Amino acid sequence: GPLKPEEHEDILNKLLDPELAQSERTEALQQLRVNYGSFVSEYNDLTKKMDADLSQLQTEVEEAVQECRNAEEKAKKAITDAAMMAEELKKE
Amino acid sequence: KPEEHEDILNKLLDPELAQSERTEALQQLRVNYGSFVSEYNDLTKKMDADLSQLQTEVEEAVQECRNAEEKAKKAITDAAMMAEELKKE
Amino acid sequence: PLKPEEHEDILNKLLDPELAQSERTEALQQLRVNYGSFVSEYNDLTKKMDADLSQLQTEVEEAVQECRNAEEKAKKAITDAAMMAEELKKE
Amino acid sequence: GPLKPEEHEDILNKLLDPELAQSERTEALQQLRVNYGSFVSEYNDLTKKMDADLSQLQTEVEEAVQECRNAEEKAKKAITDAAMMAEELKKEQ
Repeated sequence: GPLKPEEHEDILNKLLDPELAQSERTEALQQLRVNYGSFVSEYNDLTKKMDADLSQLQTEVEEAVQECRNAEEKAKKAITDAAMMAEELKKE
Repeated sequence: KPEEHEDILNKLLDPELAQSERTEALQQLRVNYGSFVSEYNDLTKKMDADLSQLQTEVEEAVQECRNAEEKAKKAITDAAMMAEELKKE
Repeated sequence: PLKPEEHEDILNKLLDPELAQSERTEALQQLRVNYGSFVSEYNDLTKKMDADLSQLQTEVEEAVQECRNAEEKAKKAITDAAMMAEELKKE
Repeated sequence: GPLKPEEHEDILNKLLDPELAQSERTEALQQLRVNYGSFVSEYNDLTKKMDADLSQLQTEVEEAVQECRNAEEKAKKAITDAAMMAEELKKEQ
């Protein structure tokens, strides 16, 4: 997978030799180009996935929030009906 | 009747009381008592039904709190699920 | 409390003009005790129910407040999740 | 690692030169060495913040769960109180 630090350092070390064969130089540069493009791509795939994850969590917690509003509304109806029952008994 | 009920009982104490005036006094206690027992039974029936309805309506709010728990627990499990999903890659 | 049929027997007993004064006074005292106690039971029943309805309102209002506190904690997680997305945009 | 893929490509194209002076070849590889170490640390901190964010959100939502259970039990006791009131009204009869 992605080049580890020590494995990445070995490539940079052999690229330091000016008399390195061109076939080996292009091969090492290709490894850096493929590894850097794959690592950048993986970084953007996690940034996008986390942003969508945080957005999905906000929508799911909001449905629990709205359910708390239903609890307050129904409980307040029992309060209103209890006061209505009190006024109803004093009318008679 | 509040105070006139004692006036009717005081008038019926007279053994001289005319039978027409005695029957009218006893019938006044007859209609008033039947009206009072009905209002009492209507009261004990109304408050028993009122408290039963309040239990049902407050229970509706209890269930909404349960639904809120279930929605929020789903967000907790989903958040934990998208945590192990990030470590898989 | 005196039942409607049992109350009718006392009224029919008082209808008798030949009834002795000892039983007539005792039958009227039977109606005076029954009525004053019946009115007292009715008023005390109304007073107790009004205190019950007022107490239930207070107890449910406190349950509403806990629902509000639960709502504000859940909304805080939404607000914190939103700033977590903005703080990951520090690129 | 703020090096965009086009900036990284120019360094690779520079290292392709066989006649490249040793000082320029050493400097170019030093840029990649520092940039790669800064990009791995940024990747590790990202995976660290993502796990800590999802853990803190679970904790805050669980705090909201415990209060919903508390509000549930408060209202359930009001139901029992309402039932105990109806039982006490019937006892006095």
